[PDB]
Amino acid sequence: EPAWQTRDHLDDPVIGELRNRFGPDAFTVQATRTGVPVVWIKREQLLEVGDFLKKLPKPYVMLFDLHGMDERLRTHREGLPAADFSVFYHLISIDRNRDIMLKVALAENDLHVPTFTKLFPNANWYERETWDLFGITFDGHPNLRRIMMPQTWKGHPLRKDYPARATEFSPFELTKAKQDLEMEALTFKPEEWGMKRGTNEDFMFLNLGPNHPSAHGAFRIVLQLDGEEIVDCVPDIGYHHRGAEKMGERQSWHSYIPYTDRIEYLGGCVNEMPYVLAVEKLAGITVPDRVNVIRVMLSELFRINSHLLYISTFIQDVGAMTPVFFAFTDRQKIYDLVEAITGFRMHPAWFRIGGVAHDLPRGWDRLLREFLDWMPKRLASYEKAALQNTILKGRSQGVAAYGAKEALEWGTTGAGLRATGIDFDVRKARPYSGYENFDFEIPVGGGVSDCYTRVMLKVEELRQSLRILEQCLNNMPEGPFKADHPLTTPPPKERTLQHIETLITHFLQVSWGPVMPANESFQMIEATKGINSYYLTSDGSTMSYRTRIRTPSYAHLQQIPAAIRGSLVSDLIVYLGSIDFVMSDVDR
Amino acid sequence: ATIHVDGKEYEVNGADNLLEACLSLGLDIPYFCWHPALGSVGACRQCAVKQYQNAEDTRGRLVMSCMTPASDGTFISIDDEEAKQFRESVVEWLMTNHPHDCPVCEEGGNCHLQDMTVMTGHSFRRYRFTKRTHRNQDLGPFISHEMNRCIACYRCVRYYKDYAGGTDLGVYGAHDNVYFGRPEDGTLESEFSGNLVEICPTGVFTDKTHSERYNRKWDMQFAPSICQQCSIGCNISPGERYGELRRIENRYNGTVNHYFLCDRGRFGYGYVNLKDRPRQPVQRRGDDFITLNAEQAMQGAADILRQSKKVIGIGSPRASVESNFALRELVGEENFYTGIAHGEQERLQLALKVLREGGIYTPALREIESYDAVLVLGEDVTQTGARVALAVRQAVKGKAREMAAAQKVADWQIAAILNIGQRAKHPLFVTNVDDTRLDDIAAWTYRAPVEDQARLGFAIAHALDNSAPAVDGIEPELQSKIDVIVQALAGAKKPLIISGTNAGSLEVIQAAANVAKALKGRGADVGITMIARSVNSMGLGIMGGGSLEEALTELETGRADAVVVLENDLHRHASATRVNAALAKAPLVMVVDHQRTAIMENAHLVLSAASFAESDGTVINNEGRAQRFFQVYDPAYYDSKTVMLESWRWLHSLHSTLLSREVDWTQLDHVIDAVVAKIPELAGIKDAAPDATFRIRGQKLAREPHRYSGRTAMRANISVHEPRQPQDIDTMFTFSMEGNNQPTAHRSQVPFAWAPGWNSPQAWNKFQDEVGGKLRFGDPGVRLFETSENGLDYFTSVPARFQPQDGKWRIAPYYHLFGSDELSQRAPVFQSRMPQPYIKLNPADAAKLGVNAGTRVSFSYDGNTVTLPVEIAEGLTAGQVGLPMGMSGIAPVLAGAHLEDLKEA
Amino acid sequence: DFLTEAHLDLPMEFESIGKAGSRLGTALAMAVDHEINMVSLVRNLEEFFARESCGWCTPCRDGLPWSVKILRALERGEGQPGDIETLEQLCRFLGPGKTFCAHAPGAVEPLQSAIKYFREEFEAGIKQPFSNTHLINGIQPNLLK
Ligand code: SF4
Ligand code: SF4
Ligand code: SF4
Ligand code: SF4
Ligand code: FES
Ligand SMILES: [Ca+2]
Repeated sequence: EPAWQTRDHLDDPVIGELRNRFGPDAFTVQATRTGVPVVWIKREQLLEVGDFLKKLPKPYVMLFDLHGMDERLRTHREGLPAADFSVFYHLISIDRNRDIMLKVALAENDLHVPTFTKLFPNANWYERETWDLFGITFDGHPNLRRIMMPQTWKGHPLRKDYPARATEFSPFELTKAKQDLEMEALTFKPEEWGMKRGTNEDFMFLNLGPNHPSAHGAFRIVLQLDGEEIVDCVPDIGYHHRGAEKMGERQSWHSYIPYTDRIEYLGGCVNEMPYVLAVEKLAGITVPDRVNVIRVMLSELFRINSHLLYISTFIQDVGAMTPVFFAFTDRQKIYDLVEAITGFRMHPAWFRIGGVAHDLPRGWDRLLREFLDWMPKRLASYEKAALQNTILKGRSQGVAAYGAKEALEWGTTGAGLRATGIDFDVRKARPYSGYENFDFEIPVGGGVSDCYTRVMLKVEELRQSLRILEQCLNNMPEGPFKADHPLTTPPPKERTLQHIETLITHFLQVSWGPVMPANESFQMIEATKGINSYYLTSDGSTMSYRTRIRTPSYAHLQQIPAAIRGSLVSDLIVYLGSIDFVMSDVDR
Repeated sequence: ATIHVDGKEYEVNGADNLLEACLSLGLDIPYFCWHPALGSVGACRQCAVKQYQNAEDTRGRLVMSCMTPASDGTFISIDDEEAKQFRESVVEWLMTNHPHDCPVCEEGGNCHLQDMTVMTGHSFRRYRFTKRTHRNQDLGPFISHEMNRCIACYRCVRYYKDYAGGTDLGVYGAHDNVYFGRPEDGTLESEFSGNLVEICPTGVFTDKTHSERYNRKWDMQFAPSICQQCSIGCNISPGERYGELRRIENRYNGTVNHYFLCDRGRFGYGYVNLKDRPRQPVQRRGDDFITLNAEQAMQGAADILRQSKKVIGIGSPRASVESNFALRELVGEENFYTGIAHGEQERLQLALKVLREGGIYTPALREIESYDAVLVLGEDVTQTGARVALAVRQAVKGKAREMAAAQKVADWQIAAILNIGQRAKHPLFVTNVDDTRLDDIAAWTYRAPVEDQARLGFAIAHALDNSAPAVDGIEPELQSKIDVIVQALAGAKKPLIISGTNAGSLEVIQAAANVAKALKGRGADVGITMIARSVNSMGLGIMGGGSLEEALTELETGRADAVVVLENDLHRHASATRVNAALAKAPLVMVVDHQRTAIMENAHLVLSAASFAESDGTVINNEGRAQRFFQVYDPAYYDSKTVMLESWRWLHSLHSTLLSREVDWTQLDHVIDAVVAKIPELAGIKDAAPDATFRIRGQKLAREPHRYSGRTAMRANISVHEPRQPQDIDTMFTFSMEGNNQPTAHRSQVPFAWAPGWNSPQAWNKFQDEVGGKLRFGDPGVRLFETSENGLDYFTSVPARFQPQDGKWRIAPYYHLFGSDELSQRAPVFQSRMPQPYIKLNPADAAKLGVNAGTRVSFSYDGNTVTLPVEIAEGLTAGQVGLPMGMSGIAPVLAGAHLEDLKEA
Repeated sequence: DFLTEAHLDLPMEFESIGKAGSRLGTALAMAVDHEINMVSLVRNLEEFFARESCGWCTPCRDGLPWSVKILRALERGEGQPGDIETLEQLCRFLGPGKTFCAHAPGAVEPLQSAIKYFREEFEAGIKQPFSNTHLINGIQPNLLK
């Protein structure tokens, strides 16, 4: 049985436990290509099912995702409950290495679900984003305001009847918005943002944004302060919203790949991989081995690039401005190899449905060998220059520390989750893209996630990525760079240029789009900054019916208030430098 | 019937074959040679499914789903491995010889062969040998020929010969050298040869007029419109790119014009793209032609109209219901004049009275194909209402259909039906002044003047019913033919009588009404069809008004010092000298029009109105069905200086500026409400299409496909800043791809057909409830009237026989599909197709005048001597001269007029 | 279908020849000696059958010339791997019920019988490696394995 085969997952023990607890008629099991059991639960039993999953012998401890879907235009809904809208809850059990997708069906008039925040605190921002983009009200939410769009925004953009394209610009709207930007400091009310007891009169309100002098993006944090002590803080995000999901509903399966590049713009091919993997799951494509090793090579190269930039920016935020120049020279070496392979520096747009855009250029191994010889001495130099310095250690150790429980309840993944002592990497637990054929280690922490522990874990991850790159250079199969499937978009170019059936396939795939049959697919990968995921719903057309991108920087920014509570502003700056987030990843 | 496809049970129609039954269920089977309108032949061998004998069976057998009936308890599989392998192999065999031509082929992105190559999953070529090659032929100005792309699916020959009755397209050659085309280079003679570009699943037959300015299907902006070239009202999809009307595709209507248009509607659109059209309002001051915007034109016209003592309005059957009603509201009901002559209006009102008061059910265009005998009186259907002639051909083949059904032969087995019914056909009796294009299938043809055809009709009605008025003076041979017609009509279960206003005689319409009443009195299921002239002739007849002669009399007498002419050239309904004198005497002439007409040289004000591609409105076709047509594109999107509005918008704004001295343009639904509130006869036009607030789950209807391209570069040569998307406040459609065009959307107006995997016109199968039937949620268009409870009385006004008087010549009308409609001659592709302007002469009259064939003769009509070359017409009765109606210099009002001093120049 | 010398002791009935993997037909047998190359004989047969196609239906009309070209390539030793497999697939997909009439099953009967009984003559024509594509400068080919 192939990995893309449609499975109902009725042999999962979670289905049997749910049947024994709630009854055989309490839910509907859906057969998908997501790889996880999809269970449609009634709305009135949602909190009961969540509590039952939370109190399992090997419980589902992390709310991985929570969002909505507009099901009004979905023609192929066979074996599904009648739904105008739906809300899905993706929960991960690390102990079982399993996950379950609960789904709640809502009518068009009764668009309200009970809040999930009493079970999982990340449901705060997840439900705020669901309300902002779909208009679904969550009863019991502490403060259900818009998180992506401004508060004075009419309509909900991810609904099907909302126009995707840009409206006409008016200087009047900009000028009045400048007026509210002017009186926002004067007319600030903490009750709007969920804060309480604002201005006792021992607290002051501090706004860091909107523009920070850093490469992680532009955003605001409002802080309740007693002197230099932070008591309450909520981040103001949505300043980097690009409508990537709404764009996914109006681009074909092939023409959306450059938009998948700019989700985490320090990731590139790392961001391209889960999307093309989920599309290949929809298409029923098993890629050959050379495609797997090429994609692994480019993903590890871009992971090293992102980790180098993150370590450099953390060192610069500490105060040492020297190693960022040398590490950007190293990034220039990586960019030289990436320019040679894909033709571009930062957003290659090189992964394809079924393979990659071109074969590897003649001489890639030379550039890879020079880069692999160049890296370790520079890494040791950066280590001895800044990451073994006592001033950097005093600035970074013990700042914004959290344990395994806090990382599990807030959906923190990547360096922080492994620094809390939990060994969970997608490249080993749920392997993808032929990662089982590479010998590499997963670094883990002692059990407490400091800034320093996360930075050293990222350094060890860079070392392991260098090991993977060495294995890619030494052992590469000789064969096709595209699959032997009719849905490989585009087909190989020489056969397009001299065969007429291949020309027909190329013509209809680049113009109208490749036709993915109606199914739901899900791919979860380990990104450069945590765990990334693409959830793609196809209605049988040439475009995505629903593109849902889960990014870890959302969860990290939501964990920001729970970890910095009771600390200083400089601790907040060091924490922001030690998260490895981009605002495009948060806001997408 | 009960069938089981891939283990899933379905209920289908047992009289259908498995291919159309499974396509109606939403299942996908590739097919080439089968068509819903043409039946099954089993040629392309593409639709192979695996049939099993019973519920438990593992071997099966590859059967042909188009050739296999969907009987009760059938077991088939589509996704069987052997069936899929064979379908991919059939695609591969078709692709062995196919040219590497998709980038330079006009069927690219619209190709059924491309769709089925992709859908079978064939993308790898292992064939390494040569590909066969064919030379091409010149098929005329409309169809472009490329025989290399043929897959030998035999659709073209089957449609063109068996369905459309054409004789000049066939299949030649042998084993793999089969050639589909004409026996020699020449124009395709059929009036329905344009449907080959949709019948052909490949790019062998392509729209050449579209090919001149070619763009792909995904790049088109489509709208659901009504063809404006005669009164049949065929549903069309005009598609636009870069501010010009690019193509007319057939839009499916299961009640009117299901899969097929005629060549006048498909290739006569080129007047929209003419460069001499008015794009701005123009005011004539002395010798200068100054250009205004909309507001100053409205203010100036309102001021001058307010100073006038009486403003009259001359409508037209070209304009929609809303434009005519807005003109009627602006000038007043008693000052509104229909733009047609007195005789044309009298014939139109009589045909309307017969239709909506005669008690006989008038059929739709699809319903015509089920009648058992057809009598066409006076009307040249193929040149005036061509789609009715096609439906008459199908009704004639109905006898072979019945003969094959009597032998338990399935109705989709077209070859067996044609073999059983060899040459037996339902009776067709056509009367005209000469031979018609229906004569190859007609049981009898009567070449006689209009009075003699009316007398023949009155005699048929008297022989059917003795209470009908009798005709004295019938020859014994003509009486024998009369009783042959009467015996054929009386034995028919469903007789159909077709007449119209194009014969130029009231008595022909009266005789057809008498025949229909006599057949109704015998208990027969008689239907009556009346063919009008223009797109909204029925609408102008229902709304009514004075004739053009009364308007010219008011202008000449000085009682009217202001005339507003709406979408009328005024020369097809009256003499040019009289119109020019009356318009020159008027101190204000104001022409609201979208085509540069000859009456704008004396016009004081010209309003740049919109054509059907740039306007919304309602038109009433010949059967009395109200149909809404929608705007295709915004003319001001590309050229921002273009101020071209709807005619009803112009006239409503003029009425508002005349009354309240303020400008209000309108919304379209406001004008629709005004029409249905003030004219109860036109109250049914509200249900023709839903209002502008109609949504499909909250979103509008997309005009263009979702892969519409060039949004940030197509206007970049003017300005790099992208403009506002045009807002359509009038209708429910949006000028963007941000809309709904789902096949399952609860709507009736479909701008274009597209399904994922079905890019060709075969996506209409996805847009129908059953394949070849109606649309899923009904067809657009609502009949304005029901059939009457009681009929009329017999028309006792029997005319005398035609007497050829000396020194005078009766003008026999000759109509052409290319040349008689006013707007179609303006299309520059038609001048290569329109015939040379002739004059038809009987051999005895030509010998009496000493003129041969081809010599020039000069005749004076209304004191205007024009010369034409002589063509000898054998079937024309003596004492008559035949003139081509609607051409240059020959108005259609000249039908039945007398001609003086016809003499060789 | 071609029959070997082992089938020579069989009565000339419909059932007996039908049970041997052939047909009685017109019962006018034709004898092939050792001097006749089976590939050339089957090429002559298929050339007749391809040029006497009526052109109505796709498998015979567009698949018999493919078999003709394959057998012509095998005649001069220009056959490539996949040719005999293509001939066998053509024999399976031009059987009874797959074409509009019974001309193409009779066309592919000698080809499948000669491939069954004399495969060593068809394998002798496959000399050149398979090449459907030529090199295009600047585009690296997709080297399928
Ligand atoms: S007819 Fe179809 S397959 Fe052939 S060249 Fe044209 S678009 Fe391509
Ligand atoms: S010309 Fe077109 S319609 Fe005619 S047989 Fe060939 S592919 Fe079919
Ligand atoms: S029959 Fe009349 S309405 Fe129909 S396509 Fe022809 S001209 Fe247009
Ligand atoms: S199998 Fe028969 S029907 Fe088909 S093309 Fe060959 S000879 Fe004609
Ligand atoms: S569609 Fe049935 S054989 Fe052609
Ligand atoms: Ca409009």
